[PDB]
Amino acid sequence: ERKNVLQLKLQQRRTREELVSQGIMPPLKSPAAFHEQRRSLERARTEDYLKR
Amino acid sequence: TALVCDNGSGLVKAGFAGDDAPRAVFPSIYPIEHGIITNWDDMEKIWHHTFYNELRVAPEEHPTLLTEAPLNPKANREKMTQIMFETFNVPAMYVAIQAVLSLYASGRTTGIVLDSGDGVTHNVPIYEGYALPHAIMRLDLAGRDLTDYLMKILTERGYSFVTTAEREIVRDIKEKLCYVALDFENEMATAASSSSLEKSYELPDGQVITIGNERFRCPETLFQPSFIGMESAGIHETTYNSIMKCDIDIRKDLYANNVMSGGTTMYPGIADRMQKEITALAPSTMKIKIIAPPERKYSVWIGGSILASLSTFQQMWITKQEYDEAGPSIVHR
Amino acid sequence: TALVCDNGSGLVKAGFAGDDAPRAVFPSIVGSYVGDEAQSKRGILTLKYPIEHGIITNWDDMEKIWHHTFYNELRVAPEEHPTLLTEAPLNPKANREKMTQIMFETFNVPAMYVAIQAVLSLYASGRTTGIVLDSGDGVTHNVPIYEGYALPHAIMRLDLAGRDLTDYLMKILTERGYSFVTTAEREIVRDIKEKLCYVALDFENEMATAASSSSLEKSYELPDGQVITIGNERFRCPETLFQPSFIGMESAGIHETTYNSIMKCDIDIRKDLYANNVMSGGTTMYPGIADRMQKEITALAPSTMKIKIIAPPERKYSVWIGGSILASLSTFQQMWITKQEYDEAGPSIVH
Amino acid sequence: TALVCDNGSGLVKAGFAGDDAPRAVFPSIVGSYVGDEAQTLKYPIEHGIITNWDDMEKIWHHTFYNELRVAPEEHPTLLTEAPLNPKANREKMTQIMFETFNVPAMYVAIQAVLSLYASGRTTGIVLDSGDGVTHNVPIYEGYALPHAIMRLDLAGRDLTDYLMKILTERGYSFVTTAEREIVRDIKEKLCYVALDFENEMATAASSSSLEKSYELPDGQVITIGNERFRCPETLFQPSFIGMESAGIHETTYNSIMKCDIDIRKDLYANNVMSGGTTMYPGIADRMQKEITALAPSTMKIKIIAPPERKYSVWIGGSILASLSTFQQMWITKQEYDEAGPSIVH
Ligand SMILES: Nc1ncnc2c1ncn2[C@@H]1O[C@H](COP(=O)(O)OP(=O)(O)OP(=O)(O)O)[C@@H](O)[C@H]1O
Ligand SMILES: Nc1ncnc2c1ncn2[C@@H]1O[C@H](COP(=O)(O)OP(=O)(O)OP(=O)(O)O)[C@@H](O)[C@H]1O
Ligand SMILES: Nc1ncnc2c1ncn2[C@@H]1O[C@H](COP(=O)(O)OP(=O)(O)OP(=O)(O)O)[C@@H](O)[C@H]1O
Ligand SMILES: C/C1=C/C(=O)O[C@@H]2C[C@@H](CC[C@H](C)/C=C\CC1)O[C@@](O)([C@@H]1CSC(=O)N1)C2
Ligand SMILES: C/C1=C/C(=O)O[C@@H]2C[C@@H](CC[C@H](C)/C=C\CC1)O[C@@](O)([C@@H]1CSC(=O)N1)C2
Ligand SMILES: C/C1=C/C(=O)O[C@@H]2C[C@@H](CC[C@H](C)/C=C\CC1)O[C@@](O)([C@@H]1CSC(=O)N1)C2
Ligand SMILES: [Mg+2]
Ligand SMILES: [Mg+2]
Ligand SMILES: [Mg+2]
Repeated sequence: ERKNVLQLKLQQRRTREELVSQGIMPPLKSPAAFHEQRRSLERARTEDYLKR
Repeated sequence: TALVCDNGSGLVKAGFAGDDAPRAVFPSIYPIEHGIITNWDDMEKIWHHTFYNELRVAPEEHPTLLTEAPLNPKANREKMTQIMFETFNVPAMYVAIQAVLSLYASGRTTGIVLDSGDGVTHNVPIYEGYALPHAIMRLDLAGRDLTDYLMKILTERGYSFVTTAEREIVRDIKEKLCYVALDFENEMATAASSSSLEKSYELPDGQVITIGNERFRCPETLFQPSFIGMESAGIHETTYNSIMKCDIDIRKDLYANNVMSGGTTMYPGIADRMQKEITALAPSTMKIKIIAPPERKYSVWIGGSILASLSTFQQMWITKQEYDEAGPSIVHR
Repeated sequence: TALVCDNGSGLVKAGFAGDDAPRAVFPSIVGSYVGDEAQSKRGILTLKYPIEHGIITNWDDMEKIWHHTFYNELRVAPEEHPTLLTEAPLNPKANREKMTQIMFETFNVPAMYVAIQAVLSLYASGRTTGIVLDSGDGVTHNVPIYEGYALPHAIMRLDLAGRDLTDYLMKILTERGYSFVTTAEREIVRDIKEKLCYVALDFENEMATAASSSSLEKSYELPDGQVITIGNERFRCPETLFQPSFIGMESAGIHETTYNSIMKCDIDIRKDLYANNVMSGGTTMYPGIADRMQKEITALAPSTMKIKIIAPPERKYSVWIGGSILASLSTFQQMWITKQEYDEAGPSIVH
Repeated sequence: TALVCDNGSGLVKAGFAGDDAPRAVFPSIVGSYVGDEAQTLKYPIEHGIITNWDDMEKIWHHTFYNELRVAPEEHPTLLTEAPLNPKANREKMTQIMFETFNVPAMYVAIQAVLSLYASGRTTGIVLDSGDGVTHNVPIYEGYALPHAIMRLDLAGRDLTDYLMKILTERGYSFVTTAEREIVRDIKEKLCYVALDFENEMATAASSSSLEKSYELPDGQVITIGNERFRCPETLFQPSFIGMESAGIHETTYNSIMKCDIDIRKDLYANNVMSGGTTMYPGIADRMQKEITALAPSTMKIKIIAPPERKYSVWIGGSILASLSTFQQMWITKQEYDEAGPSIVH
């Protein structure tokens, strides 16, 4: 029953790789949690750059 | 037939892939704290009990799916897989994230889950079956906490409740008489104006206590953690923030699919409260749907059951052969 | 706090300098009613797009959209916030003058700045040099940039983008047997596109595979329950980006235009460009596009040249983010056109 | 995939760049047997510095081959190091990595810094306090300000010892090495920092609310009271164990006050705590109270203590090593071949 619907969906679904490429998931070997913080570094560095 | 084992901080839910509800549900006694296994010996014990005492099966004859918490360390699951294969010589096994299975039980593969049990609460946004780890929100306020709070403020009313057994009694009182107010201040006012909100509970020693505003002050913590001295935000705010950390394009998909799961979501009214608050926080053109199936205290387990029965799932099992070749690590892939 | 407004052909991205993702993102349409307000009341509303191919072409409806932005979505008093707007490469000076005017006179903003989209994209990646492929809903640009300045002569406009790929999808989907022609049907198809389309590493090989099995086939549920099946269409659609002829365009593909763009730049800086391809915008979100562009540019570029295609996950919003970053830089605060400056000099001062 | 190795005085945290947690965490000891396998004991790392290169070679070997199950020649490896680590020491680290383990590439990073990174910052002051050493390390746009660093040889192991002593004073014998491990357990499970020490002592005199019970392995069950907080209070009052030094609050403050005044605000608003010895309940608040009492009254004080923090250094490493943009920082085997150890600097 419910199981049948869930199955349907589960079959027609994207690979994490895809989702990353579409920007819904984080990478792709880069601490998924702690992504917030990675992105935060990234942004920092780039800032320090631009002010310099 | 496969086994399904939802290893919680307070209750173990064990059963057979297929069934609508777990065959066995028993106290997790605490080897599990805040959703994480922290005593592998006592855990081995609990598992043994599960297989041999409650389920009456030979673990080597059944593929087994275990659940785990969001943010569970890979080392953790590796230890799980090992214990499963080496200590219990299971034929095959799979580990799944609780919130996810909850979502599955509702027939969805996308949406945000509020999973709140005895020892921990999580907001876990999920897209096409995958959790967005960066958007997960842990919150160390759950069932047990609300019980403790109830002991305290009940005492403040004049009733002594402090011993462990007294704690169990209070937990009963909680489950049977507590509820979430649509509006906390209004409810407090009503509670001041009459005795309509007052209810009675009989203790085992015959004596009969009366509980009033406590009935809803209690669960109110879930929305106002400050009540127990937590600097954190409430479940509504965390849901919201979690959504707001997700790729904006999928946020609508999230808002329209709030799935609530776990014992601590069983309070009458919580659903509506969450609807009111999220509505107040979310854009005014967004559709908000809060899904709270009556079955939900067991929805995680049910999710498992369903997942495990899907023919198409049988290709996902880590087999004893696969383990033999690759070692614990193989669970991660 | 400053405002950042990326006024696109399909979506407005608005927010506050300093935030890493725009607070508000809504359709660039005015039915009067704006945005999702207009989306809901579809039956009673007639939809218009004030922005076409990256250029503002209806100043009244634009004034409307801006108003909506300030007052409805952002909930701010425009006179209390410096505001940075974006604009397209090759935007006429008269255009920006009209923008500045509307900003100062209609919204009495304290200060404002106008920046080129592609550039901001580049900035968000922490670079000030490289070539950008910016491809949104209504237009695509190759914009080479050196030390923060666009090389206008080397820019390449291409009137093939998101909306086009959606239309193409409606067509070939129909050819498969599924009717999709109405406006609403078009929105559904756009969903399908975003969720199921991708770029093949090799178009012919992919077509062959699509002929040999059903591995490439995927299913999509329509709102009316019915469930359609889409196959090779999944990758032919965005292939258009590389083979415009598919929709009857005589132009070259995004790879060829990138290349040509580079080849119009002062040869000495070309290496700097090749090693810094930045992709930005919703139409670059197809899985595989990055790799495809790497393969093709490699095939076109000298064999001793290093090719790097940068496609940050954040990219659908990288223009906006670039804005945010730029606007937060202390050192930038001296670039704002102030209301005083406007009062003395008039619109022209923006240039 | 790259390796990340946080080589501590008490625990090795090893894993793969790309993960949220370290895959392996084991005692930094050699008994020959390494790590948990080995449980006569030797600690190759003292006060954050490698002081026995042979046993260190051992522990590294164990890490690669036993705990991680990898071929070191197939993985770039990032190692951590302490603030104030001698040129010479990192020289030998590098040499051992390339020659003894033929790694493809390697990088060495300062622990406090990585802590900071894990919190999404590139500026702020870190209090990193592990098992054998504590540091205040101010960091401005990614660079440690070496002159403002403060070393303090008071840490986890110390607080454990102190606990053995004052526990004995209460009547319980605890002196053997094993007894020391037991006491360490008690510490982690029952100790905490008082918001204010005198008030807490008074309360501890007035009742048994602060008293807690702990079961030993031999069944016997001991009771610990004011000791629960007397122990960690050492971090703020080193005199308790006969140290003439200042407390972690005072050292944080002084550190800041040695920094270019203009950046001080940036520091005050970004105190990041990291390491096992910062895990005491209440420490954060305590540090907030004290720094507030020391700092200008117009300054904003924020003490950041992520739950993840016992592992934040390692996590910092992970994050750093995963950054595409970082891949250009690795010392390669080629680079080493041309330039020699020195190239690490
Ligand atoms: N009807 C109810 N109303 C309120 N609370 C309830 C109700 N029923 C159960 N609970 C509470 O639910 C909590 C436990 O449920 P649950 O089984 O989901 O915990 P768990 O999943 O094992 O723990 P965890 O989710 O942290 O791993 C208990 O605290 C219990 O008191
Ligand atoms: N995952 C996806 N796959 C395919 N297309 C996508 C995807 N996500 C977004 N798009 C498309 O991107 C387009 C919008 O991009 P974006 O909103 O950044 O540009 P814009 O600024 O509004 O338009 P323009 O750059 O032309 O002025 C839409 O057509 C949208 O359908
Ligand atoms: N919850 C806790 N409360 C108090 N101390 C703790 C707690 N958990 C761990 N510790 C202590 O942390 C210390 C070790 O932690 P840590 O892993 O940070 O050491 P280390 O980093 O390897 O040493 P070092 O940083 O000095 O090089 C031990 O002394 C241990 O007892
Ligand atoms: C009936 C029942 C309810 C329950 O969930 O209890 C589980 C398990 C229990 C373990 C001790 C208890 C005496 C054993 C079994 C109780 C099982 O602790 C809990 O009650 C904890 C302690 S207080 C609280 O609210 N939750 C959770
Ligand atoms: C969900 C969404 C996507 C989008 O970018 O849509 C933007 C704006 C939108 C306005 C019409 C639509 C009914 C209103 C809002 C849809 C916005 O039209 C578009 O979808 C058009 C239709 S097909 C296409 O790719 N662009 C572009
Ligand atoms: C549980 C645990 C904690 C720890 O960090 O231990 C690390 C390393 C360990 C090495 C010897 C010990 C007997 C072996 C394993 C204990 C590891 O000793 C320590 O506990 C030392 C000794 S007492 C103390 O506080 N730190 C530090
Ligand atoms: Mg649970
Ligand atoms: Mg755009
Ligand atoms: Mg350390």
